[PDB]
Amino acid sequence: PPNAPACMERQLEAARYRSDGALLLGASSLSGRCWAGSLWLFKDPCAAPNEGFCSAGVQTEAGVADLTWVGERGILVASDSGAVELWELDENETLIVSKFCKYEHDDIVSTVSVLSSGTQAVSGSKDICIKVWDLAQQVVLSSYRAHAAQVTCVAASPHKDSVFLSCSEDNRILLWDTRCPKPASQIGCSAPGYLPTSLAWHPQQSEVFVFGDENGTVSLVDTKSTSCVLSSAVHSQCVTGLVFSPHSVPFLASLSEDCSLAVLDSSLSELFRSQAHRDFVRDATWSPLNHSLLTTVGWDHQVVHHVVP
Amino acid sequence: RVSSGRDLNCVPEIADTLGAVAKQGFDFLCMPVFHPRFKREFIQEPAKNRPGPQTRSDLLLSGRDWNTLIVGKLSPWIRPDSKVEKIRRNSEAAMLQELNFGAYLGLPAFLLPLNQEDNTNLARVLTNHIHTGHHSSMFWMRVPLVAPEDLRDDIIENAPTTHTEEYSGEEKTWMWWHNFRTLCDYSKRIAVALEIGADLPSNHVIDRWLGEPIKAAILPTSIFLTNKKGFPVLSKMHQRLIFRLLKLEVQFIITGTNHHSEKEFCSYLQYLEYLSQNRPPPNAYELFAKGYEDYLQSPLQPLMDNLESQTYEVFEKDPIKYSQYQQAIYKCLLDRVPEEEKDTNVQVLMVLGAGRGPLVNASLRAAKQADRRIKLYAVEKNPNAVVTLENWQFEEWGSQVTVVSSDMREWVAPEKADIIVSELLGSFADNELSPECLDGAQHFLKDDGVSIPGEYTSFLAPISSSKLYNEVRACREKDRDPEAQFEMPYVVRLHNFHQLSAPQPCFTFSHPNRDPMIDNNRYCTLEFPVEVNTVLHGFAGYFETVLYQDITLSIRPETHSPGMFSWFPILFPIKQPITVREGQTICVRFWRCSNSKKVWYEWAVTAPVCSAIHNPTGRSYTIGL
Ligand SMILES: O=C(NC[C@H](O)CN1CCc2ccccc2C1)c1cc(NC2COC2)ncn1
Ligand SMILES: Nc1ncnc2c1ncn2[C@@H]1O[C@H](CSCC[C@H](N)C(=O)O)[C@@H](O)[C@H]1O
Repeated sequence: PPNAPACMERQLEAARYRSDGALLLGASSLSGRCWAGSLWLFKDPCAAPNEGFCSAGVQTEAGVADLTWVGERGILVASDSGAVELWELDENETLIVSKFCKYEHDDIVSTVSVLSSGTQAVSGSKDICIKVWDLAQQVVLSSYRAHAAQVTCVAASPHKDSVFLSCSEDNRILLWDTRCPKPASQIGCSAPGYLPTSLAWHPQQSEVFVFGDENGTVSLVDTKSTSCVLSSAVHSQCVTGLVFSPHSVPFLASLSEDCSLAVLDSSLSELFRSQAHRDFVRDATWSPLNHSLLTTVGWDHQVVHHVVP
Repeated sequence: RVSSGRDLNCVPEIADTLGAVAKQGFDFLCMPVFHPRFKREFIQEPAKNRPGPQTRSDLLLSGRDWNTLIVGKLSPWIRPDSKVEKIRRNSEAAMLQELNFGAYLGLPAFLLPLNQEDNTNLARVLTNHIHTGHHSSMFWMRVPLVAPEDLRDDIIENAPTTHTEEYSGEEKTWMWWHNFRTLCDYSKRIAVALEIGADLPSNHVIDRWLGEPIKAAILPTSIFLTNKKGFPVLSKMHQRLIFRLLKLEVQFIITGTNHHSEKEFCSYLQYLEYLSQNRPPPNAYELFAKGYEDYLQSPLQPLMDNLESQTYEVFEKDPIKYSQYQQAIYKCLLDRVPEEEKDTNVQVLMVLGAGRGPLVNASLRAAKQADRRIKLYAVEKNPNAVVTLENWQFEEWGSQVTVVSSDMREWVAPEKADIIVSELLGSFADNELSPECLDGAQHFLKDDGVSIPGEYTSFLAPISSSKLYNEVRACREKDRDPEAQFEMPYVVRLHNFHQLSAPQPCFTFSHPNRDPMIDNNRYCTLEFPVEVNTVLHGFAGYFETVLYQDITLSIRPETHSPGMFSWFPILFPIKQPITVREGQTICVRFWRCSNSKKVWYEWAVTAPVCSAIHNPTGRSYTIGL
C-alpha cells in the first residue's frame, strides 16, 4: 500500500483482533542502527507477518511499548518517546494517519488502556505517573502520581468508565475510582508478594480480576473479599500478559518470558500449552469470527495461530 | 558558563539525536547503550539463543564522541537485588554485559540507579566490574533528594501518607548512598548524580549531601515553574540549591520532555546559564584560592628546610598581612616614645625571620608614619633569602638595617631589643614552631620589651567530607606505614565539606613568656555539640593572632581577616570515619608534644566512640627543631 513501509521491525509487541475480523500489529526495533516502531493492518490474519500482504502501514518516530484498539478505526499508542499518540485510520482503510501526539509523560509510556465509553483512555508509564486522557479533545484531564516505581500495567474496567486497575514495581495493585476524593485504593492479595506485572478483568463479572506476578504465578482475586481466592504456578518466568476468551464461560490466555503460551480453566487449571515461540511471547488476541482461534506474537517475529480445544 | 547535558531514555537515530541535543546547546548526552525495553535472557533456552545484534554498532560515532559526548545508562529492567533468583542471576549477567560495553566504548561516565533501600548485590557486581580490566570510567549513582515513596500524592484511600515528621526517616535517601559507597569501599570512581524533586525537603536532609562527591545534579523539566510570559523558571529555594551547587562545580542534567511546549527546549538551559551569570561574583579571596580547592598539601617546615624564592614572592603579595603588620608597629611606637622624646629616643626593632624583608620595609614605613626613629636588625636563617636582604641593605636601606644571617635561637645580640617582630605562624598558628623560635630569642628582649605578635590561638572544628577523606586515603606511599597519611595534618582550601560544630579554641601562646619553667607541650579536651546525623572524617584547624592591641589577624571563618589569602586551613584527618547521630557530642583530644629534636601533634576521638590515638611518638609526622 502507499505510505506502507517495505519492511517491518523484528520485535513484534502487540496483536489485537478488531471485532469485524481484521488484525492490528504494533512492532518495535529494539536493536540496530534505528530504534523505531511501526503500525500494521492485516485484513488477512493468515498473511501475517508478511509486509507484502498487508492492508495498511506506517512508521512511528520511536518504538511501540503498548497499543490498543480505540473503537473500530482509531489506534492508541504508547511511545518510547514519552508520548501517547492516537492514529486515525483511512475511510478506505489503506492509510494510517496520525491524529494527535502529546508528550506528557517524562519517561517511556509503557502501558495504555481505553475506558468503556471509548472517549477516554488511561496511560501508565515509567515516570511513575498515570494519566487520564480526553481522546476527542486531545488533553490530560487528570494526572496521578500514586505509585513509587514504574507503572507496569493499566487495565480499564470493562463497563464502568471511571474504574481501572493498575500495578507497579512498588508491589502495589491499585483499584481506581475517579468518583472518590482519594481515587486509588490499595488492593492487596497478600502483604508480601512477587511484583505484579499483568492485569486482566473478568469479562462478565466486574468484581473479579486476575494478576500475574514476576514469578510465573497467575492469581485470581475478588475485589470485595480482598483475598487470593486461587493461584497456580503456570509459568517459569515473568507473566507478561493475560487475556480472556470471548466465550460464555471464558478461558484465560497466559503470556510469559519463558516463550510459552498457556490457556487456563476458570479454576486456573492448564488446558493448552504451546512452545511454538523461540523468543518472548508479547501479546494474545482471540478471533471474533472463530472463538477457538487464538493469535500470538513474539520477539521472534512469528505470528502464530492456535486452535484451542 | 555551565557544563550541562540532556538526559534521554529514548534514542531512535543516534546520529540525529546527538546532533539535535548539541544544536540545543548541550555539552553531553545521557542515553542507554542497549534498548531500555529489550530484556535479555542469559540462562534458559530458547530466549537465551536470541540472534544478534544485541545493540547498535560502535561505528555510528567517532571515538572522539564516545569519549566526550556520551554517558551510558544501565537498562532500567536490570535489578540485581530482586527477590526472584532468576531475575537476580540475569541482572548480574546483564549488568556486567552493559558495564563492559560502556567500558569498551570508553565512555567517561555511566549512570546507575539508587531507588530502593537494598543495593547490596548491585554494589558487588559494580565492585567486581571495577576490579576487572584497566579503565578510567566514572560511575554516577542516580539518587533523589526525596524518595519516590515520600513524594507520592496522598490519593490512596486506605494507605495515607503519614503526616507526622520523622527526622531520620526523611534522610533515608542519603543512607542508601552511604551503604552503597561503603560496600564499594569508597571507590574514587563512584560519584553522585543527585536527583532534585519538585518539592524540596527540609533544610537538614539537603545538607547531609555536603562533603559528598556530587558530580552531577539532575533536574526534571516538571520542577520548573512557568512565569508571566510562558517561560520556565525556578523558585527561590530551588535557586538557593542551584547556587550552592554552582560553587561545588557540578554538571547539570536535564531530564524529561518539554512541558512548556510553546517555547523552545533551550529555554530550561537559558535560565540555568542566566542563574550562573547572576551569581554573586568572586571576592578578593576566591580569585586567589581558585585552583587550590580541596587540594591537599604537605605542611611547610621553614626550620629544617629553606623556602624557595617564588614561595616568598607569592606570599609577599598579601594585601592585608603587611598592612596589618605596619599598623601594629605604628601603634607600638607612639606608645613607647612620648612626643617630647621623638628625637632623643631611637627604638631598637628586631625582625626575627625577616624573609626577603617586607617586614623590614613595613618597619620603616611604620616609623615615617609615626615620625619616630628606629634601629633595625634583620635576622634570617635562610641564607638564600639573606642574599636578597644584603642586596636590599646595600642598595636601599643602608646603615639603619643590620642584617644577621643566623638562627634566632643561636644569635648573640650586641644589644637587647625594644620590639621583636616575627611572622612564624602556620595554619594552626603554632605548627611552624613559632613558640620554640621566639623562646630562644626572648633572652635578648628588654624587660619592658614588646613582642609582635603578642599572642596567637589555634581553633578546631569537626568536619564531614567523604570527598576529602578519600583524598587522604589516596595518599598511601610505598616504603612507609600504609596508614601514615591519616596521621598527619594537611594544608587545604577546604571546599566540599560540612562543618559539624562551631570552631573552639585549642592552643594559646603568649610572647614574651616570663613563666619560670617555660613549657610548650599541651593537652586539650574539646566538646562539640552536633545536631545532624553525619559521618565525621576529621577536624579543621584555624588560627587567630594578636599583633598589637586591637590589630589582629584571623583565618577563623567567623573573624577572618578580609582578602588575606596567606593561610589556608589545616586538616587533621582520622583513620576511620565515625558515625555521628543528631544531638550527640563529639569529644576530641589534642596533645602538643616535643623533645629536644622535634615537635609534633597527637590526637584522638573519645566520644561518641573512641578512635586510635593518632601519630603517637610522632611516628608519622614531626616538625623538626
Ligand atoms: O596556608 C598555606 N601555607 C601555610 C604557611 O604557614 C603560609 N605562610 C604564609 C606566610 C608566609 C610568608 C612568607 C613565606 C611563606 C609563608 C607561608 C598555603 C597557602 C596558599 N595560598 C594560595 C597562594 O595564594 C592562595 N598556598 C599554599 N599554602
Ligand atoms: N629559628 C629561626 N631563626 C631565624 N629565622 C627563622 C627561624 N624560623 C623561621 N625563620 C624564617 O622566618 C621566615 C618565616 S616566613 C615570613 C617571611 C617574611 N617576614 C614575610 O612575611 O614575607 C622564613 O623566611 C624563615 O626562614
